[PDB]
Formats: sequence, structure tokens, C-alpha cells
Amino acid sequence: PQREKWSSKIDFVLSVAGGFVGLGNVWRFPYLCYKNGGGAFLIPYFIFLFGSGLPVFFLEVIIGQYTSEGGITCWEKICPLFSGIGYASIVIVSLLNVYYIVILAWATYYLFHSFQKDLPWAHCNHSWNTPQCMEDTLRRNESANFTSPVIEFWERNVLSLSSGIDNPGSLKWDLALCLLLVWLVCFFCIWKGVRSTGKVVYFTATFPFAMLLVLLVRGLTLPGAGEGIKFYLYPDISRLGDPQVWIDAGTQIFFSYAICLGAMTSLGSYNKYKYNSYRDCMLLGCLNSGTSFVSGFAIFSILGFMAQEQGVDIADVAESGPGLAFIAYPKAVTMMPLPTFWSILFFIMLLLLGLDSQFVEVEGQITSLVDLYPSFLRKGYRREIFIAILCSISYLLGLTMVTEGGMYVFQLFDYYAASGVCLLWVAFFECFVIAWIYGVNRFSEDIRDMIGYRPGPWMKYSWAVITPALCVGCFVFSLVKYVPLTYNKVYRYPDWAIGLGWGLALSSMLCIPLVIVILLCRTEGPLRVRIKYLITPR
Amino acid sequence: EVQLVESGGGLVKPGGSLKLSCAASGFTFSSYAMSWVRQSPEKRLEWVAEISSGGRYIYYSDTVTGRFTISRDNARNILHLEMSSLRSEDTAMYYCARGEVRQRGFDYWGQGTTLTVS
Amino acid sequence: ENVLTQSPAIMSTSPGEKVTMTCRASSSVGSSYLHWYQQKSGASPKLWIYSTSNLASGVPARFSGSGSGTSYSLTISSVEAEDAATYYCQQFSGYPLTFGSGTKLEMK
Ligand SMILES: [Cl-]
Ligand code: NA
Ligand code: NA
Repeated sequence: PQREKWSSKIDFVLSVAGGFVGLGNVWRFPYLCYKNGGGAFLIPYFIFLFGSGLPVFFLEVIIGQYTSEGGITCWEKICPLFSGIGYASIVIVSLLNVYYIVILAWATYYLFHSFQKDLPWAHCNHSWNTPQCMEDTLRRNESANFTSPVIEFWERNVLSLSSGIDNPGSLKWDLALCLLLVWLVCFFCIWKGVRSTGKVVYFTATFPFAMLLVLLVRGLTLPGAGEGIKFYLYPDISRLGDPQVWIDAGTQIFFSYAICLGAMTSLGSYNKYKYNSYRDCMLLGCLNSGTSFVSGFAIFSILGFMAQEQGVDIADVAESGPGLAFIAYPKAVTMMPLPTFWSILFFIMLLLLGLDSQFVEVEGQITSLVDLYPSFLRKGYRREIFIAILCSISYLLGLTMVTEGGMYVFQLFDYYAASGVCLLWVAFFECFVIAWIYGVNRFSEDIRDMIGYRPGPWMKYSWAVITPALCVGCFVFSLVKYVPLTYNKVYRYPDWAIGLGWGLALSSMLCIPLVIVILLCRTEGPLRVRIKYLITPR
Repeated sequence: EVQLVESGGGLVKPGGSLKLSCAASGFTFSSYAMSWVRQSPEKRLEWVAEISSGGRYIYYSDTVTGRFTISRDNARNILHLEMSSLRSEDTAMYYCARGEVRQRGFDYWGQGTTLTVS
Repeated sequence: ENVLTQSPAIMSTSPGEKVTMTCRASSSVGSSYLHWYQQKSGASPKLWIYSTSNLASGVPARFSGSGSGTSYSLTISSVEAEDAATYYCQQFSGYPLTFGSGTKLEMK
């Protein structure tokens, strides 16, 4: 049958507006900026933004719009030999659909802890804390082996952090039930219902941004926030000599745009043909980058206040890892009037952003995997069993990283499984196939037929030159100057855990050469005939 | 200086055939979609046939949807409109119009060929 | 076809007098795709207004356009002697592309 189309021009805007404006902006860009020194992260961030990420965002939206198929089968008319890029995207989003939702579990664990009249991270006289904990207000009053209540609540109550990935500890029942609650919300809000329609247009679209503006106003007026903004903006140029900044910023663009996932292609698949995706895509990419930049201003003003209050330097005041949004932002919540109310509203904001940017990516995965097998998964009894099986398998695989040694597995997934050199591999192969095996001229002619105009010399030369050169250069540079993944600057990962992370990255990567080999083996003839048959669009 | 010069317009019999020729110069012809727009002796403008930049998206109006064929020569920069079974109400002044951006319109027209059917 | 019915062709204005000409569409034109062409007597049409508001190359600022969806309009604040021509509105979105009728701006 006819698949679906957007029953507005605003359903696409609302779908991608909550699609790639999520925790990659308010949670991930903070610690990836903080981990790489603040100012030095913004140069490759904007290089990959205006050279790669917005062109690949437009690229996948058009590959959805032209080939009205999602993720995998969209390459059936875009050189089917590289159909595995679609498969690669699904592996990426599958791994993303595990680890991303674990964040929301932590947010939900912070949401249930926010209903107390006295916040548990606002003071340390609890059971979970060390005796070395002092209040942040008192660290300039006593005589440097001292720790903050927010970091102690994050590490020994939420995470319950163990000695390493070698010691997973016991499964946290609190966090496992929070993770189960968040998948129950997700599974009840994909297509087990119908569609969130009435409430998504105003509360969803504005209240995360309103709470981000409230957090920005709180952060910028905190004492000592100027040093935090100086950390955030002013670069260390020699830090650009390390490949970590380039790989972190490039795959943070590709993560934050959800753009090697088969999801923006899936949301472009529901676009009408003659629909101007270019202007909407650039306004929404501007929204995404501005949300990241403004939320970074907020959180780094808060970190500058924390460094002012504790006396420790800005680069050491919080976690150089995935808990920076769960350390700095709750600390700013305790600096607001009536902190309980802002705690509930802030973690409702994080939950809303994460659930939107999980409904959208799970929709992309489902859309691609049912365009891959139509009439095996119809619109009825089968795409409830399939949704439940996918959500249950993703929840069970997310139980491995929500345990007591679960931050180490989470940092492994976040560095490797869906936001690393796998993203560079898939983005390079997308831009390479469009540019040279399909043609920027042929694809630009396809673009004009429905958008109305030729893409300029920026998009054409970004798909042609800029994005393959940036992806190849950062992929090569992260391997010829390879430093291993470390969690919070002090935990050295073992060889087997780095191998497991490279296994996740390679399971994402190797869907392209495996599909190339499979389709080269299932077509009869000599090699120059098989390749020519498999690069002709169908 | 974008210049489109049309040629090959004369007198043909009813039910006959003719091949027009929009020779284009002054621009990269492979990157701009083209159209043939005819104008009636009552001086009304009717769009006849659009070809895309590489020639893969070809559109016709409902009058000429089965008897007109528009083609390009991007190597030599000539737009062609091969006609067949020309009826009486196809006598017109044929312009080739450069329309590539759909929001910019036909920003560069050519001269005319006076196709007469008698 | 998306038949564009424009204002009646013969309209006569003294020079320097503000004039409007309207253009209705049977379907809805997206208002970024409707253009206005000026064709003089014995000459080819040329682009005059694109996306129903902008001005082409060499079009004076006295020419303006407005409208949305179905009703669109071209307006001249002051008519000099070089406006004696025919003006065609044209949707250029729906793939059976249609021009409007004549609007012959003659003088007194
Ligand atoms: Cl970002
Ligand atoms: Na979101
Ligand atoms: Na984002």
C-alpha cells in the first residue's frame, strides 16, 4: 500500500525539531566541550557544522524525500551496491537506541529524587557519601582531597560507581526500574498508541527551550561565570594538535544531527515530493547548533561558578565524562529560588528532550526495518510484536550499562557504538556515494525536480570534497595518533573493553563492505558487469 | 551574457513534423533546466515542454503530451524540440526559456521561431 | 491544468498614474513560484517579478508585487512610457506550467 506522508508541512518540522534537538545538545556537547578544553572544541565543531553536518543533514533528508523509503531501502535507488550504508545506519541507531535511553533512566532517577523538599545533591550528610565530602559553600573556609556533594550523589548514589569495567558490581534495581519505566513510556508512545499530536505542538516544542533559557539566565548571573565563559570560548590552539578534539567535535555534529542513523532519511521519506526541505532543514540546523551553543553557555557559566565556589580550576571541577549535565545543572538548580520546583522542571525537560529524540530514532529504525520487509511486518498484529521485541532487546542490552559498573560501559558505547569513527565511516560513504557513484550533478538534478532549485557550490562541494576530506582526515588522524579511551581522565580502559568498543564501532562500520561482498557474490558475471549492475539505481 | 538563439521554424503541413533548435551560449548549459514556451497568434503564452538539467525529468503540457519531444545536447549546447503530427492549433512563436530555479522563473528567454501550420 | 485567469487585457492608463493588475489561480500557487513577465510589442517576454514580490535584473523599483495562494497582483506606482507592454502571471510549481492571459497596458 501507500506508506504514509506528512499531513502538514509542520509535521516534518516538529518531527525533526524534537528529533535532533535532544541530549546531544544539552548533555553531550557540554562534556565533549569540557573534556577537550572548552574553547578548542568549538573550532572543529563549527568546521564540521558548516562543512559536514548541515550538508549531510540536507543530504539524508533529500535521500528520504526523493527515494520515498527509509534508511535501508532508500539506497535501492541510490546505488544499491552501497545499500549496506543503510544497514550500517541501523546498527548505529540500534546501539544509540540502547545507550541514549540509559541517560533518561538517570534523569528519571533524578526526577524521583527531586520531589524531596531538600535536594539530595544539595547537601552531604547521607549514607552514600564519603567522609571527605564538604559543602561547596564551605570549601573556602577550611584547609585538595575534598569532594562536592553533587559529584558524590552522582557517583555513589545514581551511578554507584565501581572500580572499573572489570567489576560491574550488582545490577541497580533503582536504575533498572527507571530504565524499564522509560521504555514503557517509549513503547507506549511509538505506534502502540497512534501519534502524539495535540500536546507536541506547544509544550514539547517550547518548554525545553524555555527551561534552557531559565538555566542560561541562572548561569550567566552566577558569580565567577565569566571565567567559565572564558573557558568555554577562548581556545587552546595546541589542543587542536590532538585528534581527540577533531573526532569528538565531528562525531558530536554527526550525533547531534542524528545523521548516520537512518532516521532523518526516514522522516524525509514521509515528506511530500515537491516540498522545500532546504529552508526548513537550515532553520532547524540553526536551531540545533544554537541550542547546543546556548546550553553550553549556560553549563559552562555554571561550571565557572563551581570553580569560583570550590577554588579548584575549571577543567577539574566536575566530571570530564557523561555526567557533566548531571553535576553542573543540578548544582545550578540548587542555586535557584525554590530549588525543588526547578529540579522537577529541569529533569522533566531532560526527559522530554530524550523521549522526543528517542521516539524519533526508534521511528527511524522501525520505518527502515519495515520498509526493508513490507507485508512481513504489516500495520497490525506484527508491528506490535516487533516493537515489543525491539524495545525488550534494547532494554535488556541497556541493563549491561545501568549496573554499578555501568558508566564504563556507557562511556564505551558513547565513544564507540554510535558516536565515533563509525559515524565518520557512514557519513564519508554517504557523501562519497552521492558525490561520485551517483553524482552531485545527477543528485542536484533530482533535488531541483522537487525542491525547485540547484543546491549551491557549498552543498555540492561539501558532499563532493569537504565532508569526505573531513571524515577521512579525522578517521586517519584518530588512528595515526591513537590515544585510548579514558573515562573521567583517570580510568584507563583495559584492552578487552577497548576491543569491545571497537567491536561496536566495527559492527557499525562493517555493514558496508559485508553488503558489498554479499551483493558482489549474488550477481552473475564478471566484476565490471556486477559492479555496473549494482551501481545503477533501481 | 546569456544568449539563446532559436532556429528551425518554418511552414509545415498539418500532421507534419519539425525539429527546433535552441542554441545556448554564455552559461554552463548542463546545469540549467530548459523549457519551450510557445505564444499563440492571439499573443497568449502557453508553456509547451520542460527538460531538466541532465535530461532525465521531462515534462509536457496536456496539449503536447504525446506528440512533442524535447531533448538536450549538453556537449554542444543545443536544446531541441522535435515535433510530430503538428495540428492546426500549434502555429505559434516558439521561445526557449531558461528556467532552472523554480522560484526565479524563466530569467532568460530567447528569440522566436514562427511555426506555421497550413 | 492550473488555469491562471488574469485581469482583462486591454487597460488604459495615463502616464504617471498608479495601476494594478490581478491574477487568480484555479489551484493554489505556493507564492514563491508565481512570477510576472513583461513582453513588449514585437519582442520576447522577460522576467519582471519572481516569487511574486522580488524584482528581476533591470526592473525599476516602481514595480511591485503582492498576493498569496490564489490572488496575486502587480502594481506600478508611476507609469512611464516604457511600461507599454503585456504582463503575464505564471505559476511555475505544478508541472503542467501555465501562464496567465494578457494584460496590455496601453496609454491615453
Ligand atoms: Cl551539538
Ligand atoms: Na528531542
Ligand atoms: Na542535537
